[PDB]
Amino acid sequence: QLSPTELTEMRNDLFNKEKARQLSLTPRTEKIEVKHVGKTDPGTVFVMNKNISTPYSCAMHLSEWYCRKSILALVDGQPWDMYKPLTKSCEIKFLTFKDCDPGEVNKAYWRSCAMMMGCVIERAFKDEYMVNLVRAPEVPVISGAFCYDVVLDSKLDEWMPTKENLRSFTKDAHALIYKDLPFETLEVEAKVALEIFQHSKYKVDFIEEKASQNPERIVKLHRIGDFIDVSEGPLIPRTSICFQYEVSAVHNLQPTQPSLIRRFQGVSLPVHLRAHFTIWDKLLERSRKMVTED
Amino acid sequence: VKKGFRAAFRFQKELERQRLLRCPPPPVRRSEKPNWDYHAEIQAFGHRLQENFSLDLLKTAFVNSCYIKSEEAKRQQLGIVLLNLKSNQELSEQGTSFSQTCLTQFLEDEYPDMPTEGIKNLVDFLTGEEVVCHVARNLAVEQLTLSEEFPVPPAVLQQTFFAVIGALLQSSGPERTALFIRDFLITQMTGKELFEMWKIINPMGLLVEELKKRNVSAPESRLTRQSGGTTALPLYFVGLYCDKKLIAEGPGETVLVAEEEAARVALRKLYGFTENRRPWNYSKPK
Amino acid sequence: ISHGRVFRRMGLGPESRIHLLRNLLTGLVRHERIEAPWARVDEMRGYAEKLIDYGKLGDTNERAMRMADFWLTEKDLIPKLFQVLAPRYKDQTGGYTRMLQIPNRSLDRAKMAVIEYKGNCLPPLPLPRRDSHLTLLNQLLQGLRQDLRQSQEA
Amino acid sequence: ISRKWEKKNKIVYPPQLPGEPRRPAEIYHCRRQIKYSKDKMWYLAKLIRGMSIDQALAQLEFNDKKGAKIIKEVLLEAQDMAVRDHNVEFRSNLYIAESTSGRGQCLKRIRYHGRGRFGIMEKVYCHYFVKLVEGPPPPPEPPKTAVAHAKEYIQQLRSRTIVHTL
Amino acid sequence: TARGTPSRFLASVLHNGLGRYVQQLQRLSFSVSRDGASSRGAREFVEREVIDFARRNPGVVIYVNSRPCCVPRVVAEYLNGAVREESIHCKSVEEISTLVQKLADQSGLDVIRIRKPFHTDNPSIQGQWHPFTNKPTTFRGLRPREVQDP
Amino acid sequence: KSGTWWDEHLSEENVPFIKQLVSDEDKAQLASKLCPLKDEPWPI
Amino acid sequence: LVIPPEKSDRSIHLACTAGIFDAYVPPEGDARISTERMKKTMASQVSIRRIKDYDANFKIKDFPEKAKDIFIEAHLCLNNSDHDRLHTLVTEHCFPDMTWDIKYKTVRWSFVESLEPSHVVQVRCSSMMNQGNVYGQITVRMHTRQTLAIYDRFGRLMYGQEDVPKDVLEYVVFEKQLTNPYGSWRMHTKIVPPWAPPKQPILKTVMIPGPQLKPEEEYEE
Amino acid sequence: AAPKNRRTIEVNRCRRRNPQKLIKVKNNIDVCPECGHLKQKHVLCAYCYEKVCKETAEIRRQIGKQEGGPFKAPTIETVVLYTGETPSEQDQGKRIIERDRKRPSWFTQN
Ligand SMILES: [Mg+2]
Ligand SMILES: [Mg+2]
Ligand SMILES: [Mg+2]
Ligand SMILES: [Zn+2]
Repeated sequence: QLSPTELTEMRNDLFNKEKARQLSLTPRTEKIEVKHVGKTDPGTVFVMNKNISTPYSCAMHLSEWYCRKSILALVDGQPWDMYKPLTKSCEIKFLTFKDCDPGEVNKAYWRSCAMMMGCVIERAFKDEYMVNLVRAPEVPVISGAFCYDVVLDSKLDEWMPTKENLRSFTKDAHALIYKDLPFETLEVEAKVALEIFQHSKYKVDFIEEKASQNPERIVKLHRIGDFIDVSEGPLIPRTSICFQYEVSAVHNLQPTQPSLIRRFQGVSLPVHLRAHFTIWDKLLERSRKMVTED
Repeated sequence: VKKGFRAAFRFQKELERQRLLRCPPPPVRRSEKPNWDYHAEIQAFGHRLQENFSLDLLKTAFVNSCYIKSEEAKRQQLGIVLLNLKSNQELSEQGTSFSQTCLTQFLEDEYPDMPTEGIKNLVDFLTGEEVVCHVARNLAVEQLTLSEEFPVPPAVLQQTFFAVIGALLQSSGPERTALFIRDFLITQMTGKELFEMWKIINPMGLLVEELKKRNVSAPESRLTRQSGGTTALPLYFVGLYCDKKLIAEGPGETVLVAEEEAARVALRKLYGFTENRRPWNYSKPK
Repeated sequence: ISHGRVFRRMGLGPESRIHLLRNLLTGLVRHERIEAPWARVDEMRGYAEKLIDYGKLGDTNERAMRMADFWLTEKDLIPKLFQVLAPRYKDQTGGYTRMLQIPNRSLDRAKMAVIEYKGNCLPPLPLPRRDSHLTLLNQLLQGLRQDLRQSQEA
Repeated sequence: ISRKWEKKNKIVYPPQLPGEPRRPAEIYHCRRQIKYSKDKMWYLAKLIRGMSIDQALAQLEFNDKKGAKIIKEVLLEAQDMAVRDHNVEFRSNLYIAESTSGRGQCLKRIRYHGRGRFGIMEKVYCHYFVKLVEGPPPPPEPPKTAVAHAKEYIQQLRSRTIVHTL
Repeated sequence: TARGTPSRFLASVLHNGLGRYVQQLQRLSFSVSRDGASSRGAREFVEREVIDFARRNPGVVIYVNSRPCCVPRVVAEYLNGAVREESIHCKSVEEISTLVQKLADQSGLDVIRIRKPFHTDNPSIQGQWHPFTNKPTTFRGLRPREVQDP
Repeated sequence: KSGTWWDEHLSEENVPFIKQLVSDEDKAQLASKLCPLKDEPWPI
Repeated sequence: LVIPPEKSDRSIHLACTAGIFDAYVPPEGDARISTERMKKTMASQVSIRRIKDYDANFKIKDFPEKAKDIFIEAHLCLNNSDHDRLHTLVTEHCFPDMTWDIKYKTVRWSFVESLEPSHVVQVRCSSMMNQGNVYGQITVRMHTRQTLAIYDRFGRLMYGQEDVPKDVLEYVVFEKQLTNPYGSWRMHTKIVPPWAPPKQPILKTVMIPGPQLKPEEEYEE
Repeated sequence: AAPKNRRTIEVNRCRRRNPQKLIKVKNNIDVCPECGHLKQKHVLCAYCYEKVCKETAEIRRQIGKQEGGPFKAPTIETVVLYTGETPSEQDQGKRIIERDRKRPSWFTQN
């Protein structure tokens, strides 16, 4: 089959092929009227470009403070990525970490760090061993950590990562943070998604599950750098939002008879909500405990 | 307001000079500038080089293909055949082919031990755009060159220079033209080193192959000199020994670099391109 | 060597310092919210807290009435102290006033503060509020707190 | 007097070729005859030099100097001028490229001293100049590292020749 | 002074004189006045000297333009591209001839300070000196106070 | 880039909890060293 | 600046009117084609006769060709900013409209084809001797393909495309000073029908700010 | 004492442009969540404080009208009411100040 280096190249070309395909559907530069319904600067109307302008571009019209503070956008009462192009006239609201009820933002950050960890895991092991990403479980933030289900090669059945191995994952994740790669989002049909992830059995089942729920059978694809994954919802704009990041521990899920599923875990905090050294150690201890989704 | 005119006039010229420095005019062809006679300059071109050029051939050498097409376009725009002007493509091909053969003959006789790979790169270097254009600009070839775009592109100028040689080849012959190539292209290797002109990769690998052709055992690299090994400014002299006999030695800041330098020194001695080699004989042939 | 000195040096002297604080204190009682330079408000804040304590002694106390007579230059505020402010803080043992820093004064760029008696009828000051318990950092700590209590019971 | 700064917004560049890169929008604005000292205005102009348009306003708003309000007012009317007149899409996509103060025309007044002597005081005036360039602010120059110092030193040692000889 | 002026190393144009000698002077442009009193020597040079000078320098194109001018000048252009303008204002015929001949003999390089009165691309034949040139070698290349086979 | 302190982002409920948490840990750590001779002391 | 100094014999000489004497409302659905009619024609004929009085050698049929040449040359002056020639082609009411918004911008306008021949839709004249001057306005219907490409002060594309012509249907109003012996027919203004399709959208995005509320004020729906 | 020599601009630039004499960039600036205007972390928002002061000034003017002169401080508590509001059970026996405007959203009735 395809080598891991070639596998990413095929996915990126297919991902870019669909992205440019959707761009051509836009007739010239059609204008849309985006009304700001937030508490601050009420009544502001943005005359943006359909399928081209993003909520971040709307924030650039207001000030730099909106660009830095806004993590997620609320379009017609629905979560919206900051870099997801707007498709119609709508009402926009900007959400931050320090809102009264930042429930959607917390889900987006947790869904974003899980993807970042998933990128680290795939490129961490040597080419001799096979790594298959299963999914990113939707665990609550109050659980103390975000988790990612990973199935490794059969050779790594009796092997558990050491403390130095866990620190190796943390350094790789911090390199991803340093790169400051924006989260590129793209909503595609189920058929396109299956072709991209045709080499992985777990993703195909995951994509089919997402497509079945939606009447139009459309799934959301997110990419940072060269890593493409299927996400349950909107993500943070850029990887630079994360400030403290660390992979806590790895646990083997049960039963192991059909297949050995390993659950990587970690805890992260953004720049806006960075904690003290003493407090950060306390959160690390809780993140190492196994988390069970309910 | 002081009386006078000379002081005000003198200051105006100073202001004009400063304005030119602040906003330099774009360069223009010497032909467009005043005091230019193309026919007079063509004749002086041959006399400076002490060559009996043919005026009919020499003028066609400076006529480029782009200039002819641009001239035809201008006539169509103005709605104005008399433009049956021959380009320099034929002369350039003759000049380029002769120059490569002439340079190959000179280098083969001067360095019989140099392989065909080394000779070809030296000929390509001498006929390269960087060397040819440098000679062409300083021989007033660029001023006489008729081109659509100014300054003349290096690709176009190189073609013009070889057209001049081609015109000289028909005017005087191969014997006279060889001296012209010797006096202006061979001279370009005066201070240049062998590997500064012939760029190579992994000289040690090439050295081993050369010794096999000469039935010589593989060289052995050893440290002959060493200074400041544990410091930030080391010195190493790596010597290459064949049958426990020194063939070359080279300095370097690291053992790997010094060993690579020694391979280059060995290649120079084998190929005859030593720094203290016999200088080129520019004297008149007997 | 101002080691252990707890009283600021303001006004034209010691007596002028008391009169300056008394005018601020008298203005504070009448309007229940005044603004002044930060140092003077901080110096006056201690006296405002102790003035309410004298009000809790009752108007029948001669010493309390004498203290209220001196510090309230407008005699209509003396009934207000013993019948409005003092009954207001009957169930409070302290913290009668809140002091907050406002932007600097426009004229001399002086550090300005606003001091008010808690429970006044005026519109509330924009008090600083801590981050909501639903933030990402607070949710993680809440989960940690729940884990410890569960382990303690077990 | 000279008013060359106001004339720098009247330069019309030729249209760009389709392959040419986007040219950042340059906006020149200034305020003449400010009742302030150019020496005191220099520190405020130096403070916001290189900052973004929004960060410069934030720093000036909470600065106790009198010229901070004056400079902030100049930036506010320059920021609006960029979008309204100079075809800038996002009003926040600007940074302070140039910002400096210059001496203006001043008036001389007499100050009376003792013993019948006097000194001449000047009513100082200053000009504030600002240049706005469209785009994110340029990143600050990283500090010189030990690798850069060592590389530069070795290059110095490798460039020295035998002097006063052949 | 030397510090306040630029400097260069001694050099030639296209290694002139190595294979053959090429006259670096390429063009001379004279500007004489028909009636100008300061151009009297310039007119004398044109009448009898420039014609013979052109015979001796077939490779130099000389342009003589007679136009009204207060200060006659001669412009010398060289193969390397340098342009030098010299005034012949109120100069005798002999002084002009010396100046014109001086321009023909120059290579066209900048007339500034030359650091070394010599130039060589091969300064060494036997090998440039290095600290180990006169240092003998020791058996097995042992450094001072070094023990072999410990 | 802005500076921060330990209880800047803590909520009203968390501040008493964090103070109690760190204070209890400090007392536990100090109480754990009360028997130096039972924790492999160096030779006397 | 509104009024010159009072009690002066010299008065400002205007070379054109400020507006349209009687606005011509085009019929709805006229673009799809690409009793009252007689009354409008009769009114137009009366104004034509008065025009022919001052200029006997005047023909209505030749005007649309003449109007087309004036329209093309007037807009071509904007490409090279030839304001000297533009004044001879447009009136003083039309000159500020054409040139005020393009002073620091580069305009590349071209004429491609004429889809339909120009038709004169209305010829009318002002009231006789308003101030000793009589003006005549002619409205010409033009349906031609044009190419526009406006660049901003920095040479960046701002509006339109340089190689894609589009259909334009506009009603150009011309005006001439009949009393002036040296007067000539010049463009006066344009009529924009209410039913005209909206123009092509601009390239950049624009933010429309909301009301700026004082602290005492509050936002209302 | 008088200067012995004139200090050069090179010497003066070093003193004037020293980092100790340069303005320090502030890092405690944040956006006020209520109005979106800037504020310092330890300082009340200027826009919001002005909003409260504007309403406070109107209330105090209405207080003076009821008092109708100096030395008229009441011996009972005060309650501010707006249009469409009536006194509550806990507001009985307290001085009532009426404002001819709708109650502000940020001014919660107690
Ligand atoms: Mg003290
Ligand atoms: Mg004092
Ligand atoms: Mg003075
Ligand atoms: Zn606020």
